[PDB]
Amino acid sequence: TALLREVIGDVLRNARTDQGRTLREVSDAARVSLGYLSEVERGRKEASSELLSAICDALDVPLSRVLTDAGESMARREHD
Amino acid sequence: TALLREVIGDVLRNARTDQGRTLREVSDAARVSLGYLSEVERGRKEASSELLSAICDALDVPLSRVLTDAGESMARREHD
Repeated sequence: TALLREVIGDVLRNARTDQGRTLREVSDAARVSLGYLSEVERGRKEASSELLSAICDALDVPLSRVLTDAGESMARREHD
Repeated sequence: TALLREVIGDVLRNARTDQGRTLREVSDAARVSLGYLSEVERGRKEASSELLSAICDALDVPLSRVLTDAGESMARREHD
């Protein structure tokens, strides 16, 4: 039901707000438009692997942890 | 270093060959070209969330397990 990009987006949004960073700051660092980042966080735009890595780098979060956290969230959704 | 789509692709390829299925059988079930599926498995094409879900369904593998396994693999790559 829930799509990869929605569960990934929530993980990315939580990683950003857990450092009090704005869409502007992360999008500047990742070299993407603010509106594109917002839509990725809301699960309405697919982020390329290259952009995902750029966002993880801007947030100092390992992509491994993004994937594991997304999998745990997706397992919760499947279980509900 | 390693891109999300390369680690995801290996997980998808392993899920397919662990059931002895061909690219043709999974691509027919997922309604994508054989060449597109092959390139997704090799990590050279990004799979949309919709196509990823269609591949997981064709393989009876939960997307949660694909994400967790990809995260464990990516953690190995980061650790090396």
